[PDB]
Amino acid sequence: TGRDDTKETVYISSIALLKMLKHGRAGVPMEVMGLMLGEFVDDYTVNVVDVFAMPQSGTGVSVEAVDDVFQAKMMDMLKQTGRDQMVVGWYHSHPGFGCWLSSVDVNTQKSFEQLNSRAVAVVVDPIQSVKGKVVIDAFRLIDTGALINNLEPRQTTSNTGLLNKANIQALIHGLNRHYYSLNIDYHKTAKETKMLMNLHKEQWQSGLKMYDYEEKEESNLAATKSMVKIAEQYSKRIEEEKELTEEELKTRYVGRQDPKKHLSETADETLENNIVSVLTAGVNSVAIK
Amino acid sequence: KSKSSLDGKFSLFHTAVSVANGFMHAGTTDNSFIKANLPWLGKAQNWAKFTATASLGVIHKGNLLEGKKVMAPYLPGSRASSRFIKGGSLYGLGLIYAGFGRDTTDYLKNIIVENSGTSGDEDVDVLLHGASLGIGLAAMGSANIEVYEALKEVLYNDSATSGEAAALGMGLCMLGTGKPEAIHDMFTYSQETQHGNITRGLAVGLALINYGRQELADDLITKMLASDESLLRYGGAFTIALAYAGTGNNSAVKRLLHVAVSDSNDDVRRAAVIALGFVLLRDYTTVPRIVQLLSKSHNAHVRCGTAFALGIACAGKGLQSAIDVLDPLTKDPVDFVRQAAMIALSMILIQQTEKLNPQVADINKNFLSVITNKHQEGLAKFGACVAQGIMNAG
Amino acid sequence: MSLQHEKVTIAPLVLLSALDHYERTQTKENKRCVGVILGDANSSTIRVTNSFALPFEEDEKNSDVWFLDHNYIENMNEMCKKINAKEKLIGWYHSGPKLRASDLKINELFKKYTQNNPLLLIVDVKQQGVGLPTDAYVAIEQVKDDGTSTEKTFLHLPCTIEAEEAEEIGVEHLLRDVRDQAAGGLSIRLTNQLKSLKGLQSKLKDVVEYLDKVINKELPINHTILGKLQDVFNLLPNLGTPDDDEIDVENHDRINISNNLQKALTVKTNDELMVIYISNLVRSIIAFDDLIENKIQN
Amino acid sequence: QVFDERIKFANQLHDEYLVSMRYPEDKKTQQNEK
Repeated sequence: TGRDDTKETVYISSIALLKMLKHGRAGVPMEVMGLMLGEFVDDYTVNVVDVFAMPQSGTGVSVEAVDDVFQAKMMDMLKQTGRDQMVVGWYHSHPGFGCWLSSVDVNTQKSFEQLNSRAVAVVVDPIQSVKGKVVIDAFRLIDTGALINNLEPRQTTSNTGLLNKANIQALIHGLNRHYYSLNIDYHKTAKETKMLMNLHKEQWQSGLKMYDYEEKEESNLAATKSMVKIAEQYSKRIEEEKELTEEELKTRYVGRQDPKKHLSETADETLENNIVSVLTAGVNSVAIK
Repeated sequence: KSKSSLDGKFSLFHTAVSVANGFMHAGTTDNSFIKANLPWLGKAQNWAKFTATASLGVIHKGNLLEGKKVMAPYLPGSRASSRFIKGGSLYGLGLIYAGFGRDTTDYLKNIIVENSGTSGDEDVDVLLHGASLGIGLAAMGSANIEVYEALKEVLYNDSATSGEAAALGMGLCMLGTGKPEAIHDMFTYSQETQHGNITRGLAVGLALINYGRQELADDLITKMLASDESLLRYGGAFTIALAYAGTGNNSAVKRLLHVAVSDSNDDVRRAAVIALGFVLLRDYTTVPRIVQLLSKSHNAHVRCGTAFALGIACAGKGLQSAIDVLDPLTKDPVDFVRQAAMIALSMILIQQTEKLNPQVADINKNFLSVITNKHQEGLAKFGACVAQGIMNAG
Repeated sequence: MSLQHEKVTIAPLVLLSALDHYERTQTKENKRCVGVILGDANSSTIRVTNSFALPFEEDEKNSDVWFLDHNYIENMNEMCKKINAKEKLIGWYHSGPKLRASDLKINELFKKYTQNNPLLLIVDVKQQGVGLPTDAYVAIEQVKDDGTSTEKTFLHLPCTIEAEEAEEIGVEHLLRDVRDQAAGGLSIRLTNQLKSLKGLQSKLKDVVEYLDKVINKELPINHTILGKLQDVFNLLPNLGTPDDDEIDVENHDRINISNNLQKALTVKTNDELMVIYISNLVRSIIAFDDLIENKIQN
Repeated sequence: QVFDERIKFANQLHDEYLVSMRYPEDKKTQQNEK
């Protein structure tokens, strides 16, 4: 009827996100799956608190993999922890392809839609991802009656939506036919953030720790003496500096293998090391005595 | 030409033409086109229909004689096709009756106090959405506190759909009071509510309510930008915009450059750049200098916000400096950078002859090219369409 | 059982997860949660892969009284192995905030399941310190003569971490930060050094007040501790020693190398200045001529 | 003490260079050129 049928923006929490990465990378290249527990609010805000994982089966994600025995047993235990909730979709991984549902996954999805009408399938590709930001897309089936009569604009209302074009026409068509990709956003807490952030309990020790001293002497001689040799090469470099066009010099007489860059690198690397060394030793001496 | 290229079945392609049609015929009756191309109007559905029925009131801004009569079929209680017609009818009624709206306020209120107790199906939700946009318009600037309380009950009754409308609705009614009571409730309830749309409403609402406050608004701004939520920071930006409106300020600019650089959430980055436009309409030739630097920024959001700043800023007489900033941006590949640019161009060069300056002519031609091309994506097509209708103010 | 516990590395997921579990059971107000820690061990390196909550009831009155449903742990576990054989029951997490002697009763029950000494992982949920709020303790049983005959005790082991590659890209993807625990560049390491000092200062304070309590509130004298403080003072550096002179000489070499490195870099910058300037001299000649031609074109 | 003077003189020369380098290049870039 008037039902907007606004497609799900998936607010996947920070905890859910890490768990799925972990599950998926280990199964590489076979497809891994398990279900998403959550709550659905509004008409488009599906909040995924957490996921639980299905044992990997030989079938590469299929309706068969949905086993009623495993499910009952896992859910009854989560009841005791109060961590039982509604099934708001299923995750899976295509790790050997870019994000998109094939036919087999479409049947998997179809059984999911009867279960729950706003079931999503969120494809985590966790290695081929063209961006540093893990390329993840969310899909939901859209029924053929609605598509043919071009009710598809009606499904995209109240969502800016998200652009997935890397397979051009094919990609677009597939996406539409499946469901339509929507923004994935991360709800994190500042309790969670702080935990991730600290990652070194031996900070207090290690900065007062100074390296055994036989190694410092050794290093300083190496560094000076080595720069004598890259200075000879420096001299060669500036014999030239006459060819027309800086770029032409780099091609014609093979100006790369650039002494300038190695002396600058080396000098700075050694410089900072010595700043810390003088500071640490000097601090220790006074604090402790 | 716009009608022929752009098809009715798509919600978006219908919206563009319809708002733009209203603009062309704005300030006086003329539904002749609407009648000829009536089949086209009907193909709309969902929120695009809500737009179409609201567009009648754009056309009919002013006219109070036929004001109620013409919207009379479409009003709820009377036959209608759908729930959207019924909701947007109250919204269009308020446009027409705006600025003498004392009467309509009496009418529309009855429907809000009706539905505040309980709400049924979706039909009532879309009705009540439309009702709260209506009241805002009819009561604008009247700052009636008995109305403020009613609206508040729409939020607690918690149909998610009507929640967006009520939030905006408050700020339109209450403009400028900075009523200390209101500010506290709205801030607490944004945390508590989880539905995106209600929070998005109140964020803007907290900004609107402190207007003309200036240095007394100083308190509101700091707290909103300091929140973890991206949503309250989005409203945060505009707290600066509305309170310090109309007077250049050294304080106001600095806070805003800082926000646009220091915050990663991309919507907020756009919102602070927009904000600059309003504050500096006092010396409008300073706007081209302020945003010159930020237009370099490669964050796309910052860029779309740059266009809008000048749009707001130079809205009377055209300024040559402003146009140089926007000429690279008409050509940017990012789809909504272009949309804000073209839109922005029409609001500056409104009511300027094409004979006195050749550049206004060229800019009209450019819009028409985008529209014919199908190589172009729809979001530019919408941006072009909306722009022409502002220029020719119908 | 095993001595193989000599380092503990913990996945970022374990630390994250335990903290979440604490509030999804709603145990708060100084109520413990115990959950099972699943992962690899039987190795010097312990790698805690994951964790799961266990139903838990805490009673403050008697610390002889507690609920832990035994049969639950074991069922839940065996399904987890079929997904991944990597996970074994390697112990249990405790929510802190502190070591207890009431942790020992819980310890015994879990030791039936285990083939290694259970790891007792204290994820403190008060999130204190500039370091991790996570201490690692493995139950050692050692024969010791101090009146007692055989002691069983919980011994600190250091904390470090390790992260899988996929999990690591996910951590940076969340953070807008470029991180500062990195021990990265020259800026970062100076920062860490200042942190290291502020860190030390606190630890020493806590020692001072322990001694106080023994001489004013009559905690029974524990000899072992004082023995160690005695050495701390015996192996203390001292001034007036020719040791100090050596360090001073050493310091002279290190300034000599800095001085030379800095001067090398003055050359490098001078070389840049000139280079860019040839490029400008060319640009002016071009610019004179271009202008002249533009006059013709106009 | 001897080295303190050496180092402080050196650092001052890097600062002078930075400030001077950018200025010329702006002037020619504004001017018409290929």
